[PDB]
Amino acid sequence: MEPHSLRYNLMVLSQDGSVQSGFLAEGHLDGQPFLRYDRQKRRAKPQGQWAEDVLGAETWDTETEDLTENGQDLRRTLTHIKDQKGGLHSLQEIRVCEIHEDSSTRGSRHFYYNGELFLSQNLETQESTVPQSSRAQTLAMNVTNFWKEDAMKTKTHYRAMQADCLQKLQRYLKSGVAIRRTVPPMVNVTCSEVSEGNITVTCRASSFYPRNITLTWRQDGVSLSHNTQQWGDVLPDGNGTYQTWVATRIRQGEEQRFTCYMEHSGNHGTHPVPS
Repeated sequence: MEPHSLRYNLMVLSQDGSVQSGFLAEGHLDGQPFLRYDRQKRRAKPQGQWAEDVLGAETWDTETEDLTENGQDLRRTLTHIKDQKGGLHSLQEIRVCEIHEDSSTRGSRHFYYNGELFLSQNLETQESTVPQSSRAQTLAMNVTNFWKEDAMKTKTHYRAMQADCLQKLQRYLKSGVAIRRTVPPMVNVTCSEVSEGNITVTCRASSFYPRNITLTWRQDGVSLSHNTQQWGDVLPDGNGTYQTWVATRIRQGEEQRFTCYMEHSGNHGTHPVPS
């Protein structure tokens, strides 16, 4: 429905015509922050005891080594992007990892210069996408030429980049840093619009995380034709969790035949119509 992802936000800058040392960086897992680089103490640190109490130094050592390498390359591309130039200059790289359900993966790398995109790389196919802008094409052409020669891009060491956060993504999911935020949905079935030989039944799942959920009514066991029911967007219900519902109209007296089948986070549950 929505896959697992590992995102990093890297940034280098220069405030007076001199690229500042180090860099800035953020790591988010499935939408949530877990890493934050300390430019001064030169360490990758957790963004909470949550990440602090689950991840060990082995992880922070690795992320610190990796990100630092990242920072050198970025600072080097920036030096090049200006020729001397002066004043403010900024270069950010958003890199993302994705694992879907079919186990197919995705991976991208986006580069912004002074607040504007100018290059995107699909790490799974290695094709790049430059915005159809003049200034953005000049940039892309320079930065890419510069990468192939005196090569701090190097081959498909990019294909390794993809396998790298992917391995980390899998590792972090395994460590559980993301599963602790799991909240099984509160189920609640309601009978409404009681009327002319009819009565509506509504299955409401609320206060649950993550967002991926499946809900459907069943007549004696079979899923109702996708139409004969009405679903609601998966709206943010409350305080970080989500909510949604499905409904369908039935004939008064045959409540026993209907059940609401739900699936959330690998957990399948069955809910009957109220008495």
